[PDB]
Formats: sequence, C-alpha cells, structure tokens
Amino acid sequence: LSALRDPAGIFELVELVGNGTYGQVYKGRHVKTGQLAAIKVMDVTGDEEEEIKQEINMLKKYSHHRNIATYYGAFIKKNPPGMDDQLWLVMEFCGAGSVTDLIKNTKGNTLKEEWIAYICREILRGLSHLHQHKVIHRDIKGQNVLLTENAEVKLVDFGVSAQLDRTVGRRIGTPYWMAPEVIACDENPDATYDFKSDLWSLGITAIEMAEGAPPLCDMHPMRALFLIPRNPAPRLKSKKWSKKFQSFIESCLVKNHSQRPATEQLMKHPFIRDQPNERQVRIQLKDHIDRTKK
Repeated sequence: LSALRDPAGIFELVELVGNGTYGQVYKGRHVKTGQLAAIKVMDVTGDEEEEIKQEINMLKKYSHHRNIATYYGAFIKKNPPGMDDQLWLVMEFCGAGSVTDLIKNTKGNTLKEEWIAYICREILRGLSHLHQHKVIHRDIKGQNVLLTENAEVKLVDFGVSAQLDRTVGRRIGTPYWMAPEVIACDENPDATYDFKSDLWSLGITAIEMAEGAPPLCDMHPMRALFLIPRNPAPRLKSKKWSKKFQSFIESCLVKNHSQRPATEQLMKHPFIRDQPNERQVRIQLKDHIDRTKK
C-alpha cells in the first residue's frame, strides 16, 4: 500500500558479486525456497520511498528482455540512525558470476576477441532495448554484466539506480566506466545525453575484457574523475586486436557525445554485426566458465 517491504525472512544476501558505481550487487537467496537472486543494494535518503516504488513499477516491464536480469521484487531495509535505509532490487540470478569474475579467472586476465564481441553485442542488445524505451542504465561495468550457467549475458539493473541519482541527488563508487559528459554534469536535468553515456561505458567494459581492467584503473579515483573529461579518449594498448575491435572502441569512446555514435549505429558496427553466429561462440564461452574456479 505505497510501501516497500523489509526483506527480513524473505531474502538474505549471501555474497558480494560487485561494487558498482551506483550501488552494490549481491548474490541473494530466498529464505524459504532457497532460490538464488541478484540483489542490487542502493542507499536511499528515505525522504522519497514511494517515488522509488513508482519508478520501479514504471521500469520493471523493461527487465523481461533476454539480456536484462528480470525484476523479481523490491524491498526497503529500514536501518537504524547513522545508517541510511537501503533499497534492495531483486532480479533473476546468474550462476557463472560477472564478466569481471570471468576476466579474473581467465589466464592472463584477457578474453578472446570472439568472446568480447559476443558479450559486447549482448550488452548492446539490452542497452538497445532500454534506450529504445528512453531508459538510461548508467551503471555498465563488467561487475554489472552477469553470465548465466549457459553463458547468456544479462545486465544488472534497468534504470532504477539512474532514477535515484535523479530523484535523490547522489552523494558513488569507482569512476573508471563513467563517460566524460556524465562527470562534467554539464546538463544534469534528465541527462539522457541521447543515451550515449552507456555506449562509452560499454567501450570501457570492452577494454576491461581486453586488458583485464578499465583504463585509469591504477590511478586514484579522484585523479581519474579529474582526467576522464580532460584527457583524450582511451584506446586499446595492443595491436594484436582486429581493426574491427579497435574501430568499435574508437566508436564507443568518442569524447564529444554528440559525435559519439548512437546505440543503433553501434549495433550495426562490423565488430558487432559482422561476427560469428551467436550460439556458435556462446558454447566456447560456456565450457570455459565451467572449468574456471570461483
């Protein structure tokens, strides 16, 4: 009745999967059934609790896409004084862990170009769906792209974190995946930026799969937040990668967002479109995960 429930006895958090930019992602478990879940935990000022519910309800329809972890439910853990209340967003679980978990458990901390392409297209499919319906994600990073046991790619969250930063002016995490225009906050309003920011973030995530870590990872967060808007756009360091991959990165990571290609432009990029059959690579990725140790 306008309120979100306390998760106590419904869901319990089991293990941190990732510490994203606009919240933390846990593997959670239904107390009664034992069914696993992905739970994105986000601090909320609590002044707007009903607003959250409204946004979630508006947005949840967009989670049913094959490349977005499907909304199960939402809970507000009211916490004592000194502690902010927390929104728990509960989504379908993905067993193979994160793209980040995959990168690290891979020898060399580097994915084969084919895998990057597959995963990049899956992320971009989800993003396409959201941007299509005017939803920004704004928290694309390897830790926020979960892989199922069958090597399906699913994005964590579907615009909820992005609506909180709007409703409740956020006061974050590592900035390495954040686009120049998001850091400069030149036009905060809705800050759609014609849905370009996610594309930049996809770029960084691609480099993350290639190089083991986002550019600027070795630097203090504040230095990077300083440098991202000021420095030229990152590129892949190695020349071992195809001209397609390097072009993709060149497209994703255009500094001026107005000159950055749009989602559906990027969808038709050779690196994405001109790539092996989907199921084809999915298999190679799947069995690899199986051998990896978590």
